[PDB]
Amino acid sequence: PVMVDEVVHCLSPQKGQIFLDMTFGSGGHTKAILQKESDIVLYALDRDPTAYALAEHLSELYPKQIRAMLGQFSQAEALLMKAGVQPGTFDGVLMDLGCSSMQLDTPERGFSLRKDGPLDMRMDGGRYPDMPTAADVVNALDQQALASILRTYGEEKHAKKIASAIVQARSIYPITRTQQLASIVAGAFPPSAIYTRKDLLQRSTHIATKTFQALRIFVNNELNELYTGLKTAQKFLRPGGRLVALSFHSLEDRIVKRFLLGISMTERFNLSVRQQVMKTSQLGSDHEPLMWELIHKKVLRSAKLRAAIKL
Ligand SMILES: C[S@@+](CC[C@H](N)C(=O)[O-])C[C@H]1O[C@@H](n2cnc3c(N)ncnc32)[C@H](O)[C@@H]1O
Repeated sequence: PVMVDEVVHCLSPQKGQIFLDMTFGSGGHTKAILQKESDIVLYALDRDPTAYALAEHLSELYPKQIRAMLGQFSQAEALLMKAGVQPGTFDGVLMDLGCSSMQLDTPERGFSLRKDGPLDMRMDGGRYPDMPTAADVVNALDQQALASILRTYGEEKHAKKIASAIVQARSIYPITRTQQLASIVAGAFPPSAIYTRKDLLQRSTHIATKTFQALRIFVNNELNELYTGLKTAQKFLRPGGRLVALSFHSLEDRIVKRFLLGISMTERFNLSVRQQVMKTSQLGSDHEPLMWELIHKKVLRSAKLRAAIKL
């Protein structure tokens, strides 16, 4: 788990306090919080069934403390209200964004470039069987739409040629597997551009990394989810409570940053139907009183920790 010591330090859990871990994952951070101070109450949320079941298991060892919840950031306000949690309650809220170890290390879920699997990439697992997969997306969207997703969400300078390769490839055989898609991405580049470039095979610099990241953000609606989750975090924090967020990508970091600065960002309800249908989101992009005390910004890894005290 990322920056566990710093997370627990920034949260500073004390006796009698109440916490929300919005990204329970494998439970790494929640367990570290409990080891620091066990006389707490902690709501453990995740959109992934696999993570939620680990939170339920943990609640069997810590029945006084843990309340496990299955849901998206966008569902968290409803979940908390139905659980009786009032606004202004939490001493701390944690958001460790992105993928869990379970999502990355289970080839069948289709998140990673190491091992081949179905091009699934849905964080919700089997919860929403009609939720579009990454395979659905690359097989259905026209060339301009795919290029826009890669450019906007992946910040992929080569979005057009990669999109062109995807559309050419799918006309031969549908794109259904992660390594199949990675090979298609690499195929967009002439040999002289990539020959003997071992970095383009390395874990975090793989030639298909940005493409996979763009598809993950789109498939899981991560930018709108994040903004909604941050607003919910602020509403349910009490004054003096701490928000701690870990970002790993330029767009989500910019969203957290602007949120903590009190800068307004795009609400979908303010976009015309045409805009919501035909354009990619500008959340986190360059040209899209005091509520916080900003108490930490630290980096390791793409990791960036931002912590703030609600005023
Ligand atoms: C980086 S892992 C968190 C790891 C965790 N802190 C630990 O120690 O194991 C991110 C988790 O947040 C969840 N997640 C990502 N976006 C979400 C969203 N919009 N709503 C609810 N859960 C989300 C993922 O399913 C994943 O389990």
